[PDB]
Amino acid sequence: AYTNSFTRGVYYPDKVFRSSVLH
Amino acid sequence: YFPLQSYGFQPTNVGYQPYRVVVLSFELLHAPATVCGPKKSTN
Repeated sequence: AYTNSFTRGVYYPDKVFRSSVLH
Repeated sequence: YFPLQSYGFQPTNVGYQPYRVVVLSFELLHAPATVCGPKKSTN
C-alpha cells in the first residue's frame, strides 16, 4: 500500500541559524 | 586459499618492526564544541 508524501521530510541541513533568506 | 594474514613482530626484525600509530581527527562541525584547548576564557 502507498500514500503521497506532499511536502514532508524536509530537515534543517546544518546547525547554523539563518533568517529571512532563501538558501 | 586464505584472505587473512598476520604480522610477525620478532624483536630481531627497522622498517619491518611494529610502529604504533594514533590518528587524531577533529569534528569541526556547527554543533556545540566539547574538545577545547587550555586557553582561558575572559569576561
